[PDB]
Amino acid sequence: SYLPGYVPKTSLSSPPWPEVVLPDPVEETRHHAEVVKKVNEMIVTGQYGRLFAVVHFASRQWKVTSEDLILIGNELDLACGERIRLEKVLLVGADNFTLLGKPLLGKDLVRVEATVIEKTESWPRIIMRFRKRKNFKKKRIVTTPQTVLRINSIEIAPCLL
Amino acid sequence: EKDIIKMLGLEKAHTPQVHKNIPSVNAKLKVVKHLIRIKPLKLPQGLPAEENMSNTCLKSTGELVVQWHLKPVEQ
Amino acid sequence: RGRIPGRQWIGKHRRPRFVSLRAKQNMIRRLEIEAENHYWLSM
Amino acid sequence: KKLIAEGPGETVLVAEEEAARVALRKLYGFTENRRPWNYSKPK
Amino acid sequence: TYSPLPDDYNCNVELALTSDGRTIVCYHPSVDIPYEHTKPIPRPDHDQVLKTRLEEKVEHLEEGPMIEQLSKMFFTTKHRWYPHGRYHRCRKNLNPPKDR
Amino acid sequence: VKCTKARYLKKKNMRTLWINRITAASQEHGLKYPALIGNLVKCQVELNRKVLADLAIYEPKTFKSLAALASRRRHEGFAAALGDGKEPEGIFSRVVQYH
Amino acid sequence: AGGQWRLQQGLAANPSGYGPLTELPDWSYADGRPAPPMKG
Amino acid sequence: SSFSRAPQQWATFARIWYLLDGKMQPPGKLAAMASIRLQGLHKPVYHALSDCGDHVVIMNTRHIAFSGNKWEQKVYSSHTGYPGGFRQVTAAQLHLRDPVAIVKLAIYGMLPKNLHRRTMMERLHLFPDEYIPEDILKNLVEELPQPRKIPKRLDEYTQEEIDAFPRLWTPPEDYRL
Amino acid sequence: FREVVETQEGKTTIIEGRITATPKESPNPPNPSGQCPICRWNLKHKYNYDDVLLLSQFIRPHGGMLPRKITGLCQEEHRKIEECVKMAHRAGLLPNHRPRLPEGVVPKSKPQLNRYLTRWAPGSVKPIYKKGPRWNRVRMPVGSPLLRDNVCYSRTPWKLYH
Amino acid sequence: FKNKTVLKKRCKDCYLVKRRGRWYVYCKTHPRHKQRQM
Amino acid sequence: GSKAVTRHRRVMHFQRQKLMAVTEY
Ligand SMILES: [K+]
Ligand SMILES: [Mg+2]
Ligand SMILES: [Mg+2]
Ligand SMILES: [Zn+2]
Repeated sequence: SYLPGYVPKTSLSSPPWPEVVLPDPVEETRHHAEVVKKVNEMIVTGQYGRLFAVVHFASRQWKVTSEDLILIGNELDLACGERIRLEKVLLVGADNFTLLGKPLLGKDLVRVEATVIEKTESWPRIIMRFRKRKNFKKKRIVTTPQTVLRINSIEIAPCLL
Repeated sequence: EKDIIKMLGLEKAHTPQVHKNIPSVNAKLKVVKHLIRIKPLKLPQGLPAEENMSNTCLKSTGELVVQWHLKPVEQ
Repeated sequence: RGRIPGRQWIGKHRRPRFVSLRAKQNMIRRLEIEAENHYWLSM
Repeated sequence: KKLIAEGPGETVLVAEEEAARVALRKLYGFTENRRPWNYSKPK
Repeated sequence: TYSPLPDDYNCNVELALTSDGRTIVCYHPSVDIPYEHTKPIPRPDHDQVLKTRLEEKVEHLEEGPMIEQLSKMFFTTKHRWYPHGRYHRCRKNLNPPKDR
Repeated sequence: VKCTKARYLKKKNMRTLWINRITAASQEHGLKYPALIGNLVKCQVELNRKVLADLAIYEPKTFKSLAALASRRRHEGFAAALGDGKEPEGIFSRVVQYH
Repeated sequence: AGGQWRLQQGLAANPSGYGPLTELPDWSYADGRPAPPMKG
Repeated sequence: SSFSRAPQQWATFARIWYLLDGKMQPPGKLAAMASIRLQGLHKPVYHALSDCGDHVVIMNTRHIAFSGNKWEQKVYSSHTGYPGGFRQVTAAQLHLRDPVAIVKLAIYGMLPKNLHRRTMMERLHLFPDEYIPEDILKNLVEELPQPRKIPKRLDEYTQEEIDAFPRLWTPPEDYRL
Repeated sequence: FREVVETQEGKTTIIEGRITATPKESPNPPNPSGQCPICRWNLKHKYNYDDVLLLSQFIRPHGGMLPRKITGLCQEEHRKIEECVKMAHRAGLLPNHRPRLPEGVVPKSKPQLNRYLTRWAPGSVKPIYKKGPRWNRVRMPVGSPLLRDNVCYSRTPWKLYH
Repeated sequence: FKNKTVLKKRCKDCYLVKRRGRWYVYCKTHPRHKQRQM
Repeated sequence: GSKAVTRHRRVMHFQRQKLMAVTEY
């Protein structure tokens, strides 16, 4: 009752980590569809509250929600009061469900809109260099432009299925 | 070796430059072959046409694609 | 205890330096690149 | 035997009072998780 | 019966993909503490003629013993209980910015 | 001069802080930092340390879903390393192509 | 992290290099109008 | 969570008491997990300027186990400050004299070299035996798992495992043994 | 197994040898082409000091090792088992295989120090009063170099010197 | 004894033995053959 | 400095020491 590759049980006979068996892809494929139909049925019925989203804007990722502010370190060429849509959404999550992009979510599934409320310069930044015993010293001051956005709304649509 | 790197337009690092595979150019490459990474240029769609010059993109595989659509493949 | 006479990394009696494992791998990674460079410079 | 609210506190009386406050917010629907007020132009 | 993580402590995670395979859906509802995993709150804590008036129990303690009593009940060192000079007491911002 | 050189340290110490918080949030779910970051990239999820650390504090139910995804993709990698290519790739191991 | 795996899928080692995440525009007008091309 | 602002803050920055059993465990592994708890590196809200450390209670520090020949080889050196006041004792000598010194010295060397370290050490509670005071035993929350897996002696195996393991060789019948 | 007994009756001493029940090797070995009991059961590079069920089959009732011409082991594996038994006795995993104490001896109470992976005999080890510099540190040996080719399931190899 | 870096037997009655972590040479016939590993 | 031939084994440049370690039988 021993096969050619049978090893009596010792500390090093088998790996320490437990053996894991993944689900059958076929049986798992239809279970995934049931979870997507359940979450999609929660969006049509509006069974969700406040939403947060992770948007990629200005080479940077922001964890944003409604009626919150973000400070951008450059000029956008937009009048104060103009309403725009943030196109790249990596993640939109609720209390009971979360949607992830690969790497970006579809435009027909989430819509984030913001508004420009302030265009202003940063506070003066000191740039000074010094080297000892070399009469090396120079000072510079810079004021980077800034733009403040207010996230207006985060709404989703039932387009999963 | 510093002078050859300037002749080949390799001042800035990790900046692909295209050269011809000929003896004279290869000879300069054999002098700095320990400072560079050489890879052949592949043309799966062929040479860029005049209507594709602004739609190209050099991938990490070495292929030059003439249709950069930036959209998931429907396949 | 443990004085290295003079400056550490110069002279006759230096502080010994030993080759780690990643230092070996780092050098081998460079070699594999330049070995493939010899192949494309051959046609 | 069904959990409706749970609250923290330094004492057992403060926590029992905050739990009731948590339940009232759920009963009236004024939770933090509640969806934001809609300021969009009326359709 | 496979589960990446035990679905007992925080929430019930159920991962899923869309038909096109371009979105990862995650259904994660919160789990509630069972009633059997709790304890009951401990609510419970003569021939007298004179009403027991409230008696002050503020006993005198010297600086030393008082810092030893404070460092034991809060599990700290004696150093934070010693005072600081005027230079530092006047550098502190009494109107700091408050975020939410 | 200290204020001018401190702009390199601020960025460095932030990423050190995020990683320490991600490492702590991953051990609550029986994972290590390399197995979470490395396997989220394999699922085409491009979330940085800053966002991940914010989710571990303010969105704990979403961070456990991300750890279960990384653990699922990690187990598919082992299964593929035991096969010789015959078995197909995993459901969460597929890669979306962009032309 | 992930640089070598990205290179095996015909991608860039740094997701900032190319692809949808960086190439696509970051915003647009709420009305639907497109935004002017970004400088980079 | 829909709590009030004050309770929400009190819970997030709350101190938890952990329990560790040092029986047949190497001090370092014990000290590695006790060091992150004392600083709060197991909390996603960790910051050095936040006193977010926890309480660690280690029991059975007299029954720790060293690997190798560290009981004889390892040396703890100190100086009284006076001429001829340099002392050197082995781990065995120190352990018989102070059954909590080894674990205390291993943790004290793993904590950051700053002023906060002496505050983290007041939140560390060591007991040689399994006895623990009532007060410290009433405020426990969780028992951390032992890092090392204590192997079983040959007298601890059941008759099933002994019969499950096959015999490998056939001794001669004429051998005196 | 054989046993020897002495019976004294009437100031006359008698010595005899009696055979006893002897254990038999389990049938159907995985690798019948193996040369010693180790490769026949695919146990090469897969046992440690803590695997006492394996180690007990090659030692005597008092903790001593059995000859190699009896067990049939290879010199390479006989040396590993000889060293893994030494470390099992030192860790307290063979409490029923203790040395024979002559009549009239009561071992003294000695400091109980728990230990494992003990290469050297405790009494023959001197303390490290001078650790040395970082490049010439005096390390503390942990384990055995005879078990260096054992199957490692981690990315970090067996460290034998602390 | 005599401390030696290279132990060597000087007669047929000398015998090697490892004790106290080092090798020794003992001899009952001629006790002057005794050596200690240095 | 030191001559190329020495009575004592002369310490190598770290790059050479790494080369000798990669090129081992
Ligand atoms: K020197
Ligand atoms: Mg010097
Ligand atoms: Mg010279
Ligand atoms: Zn002799």
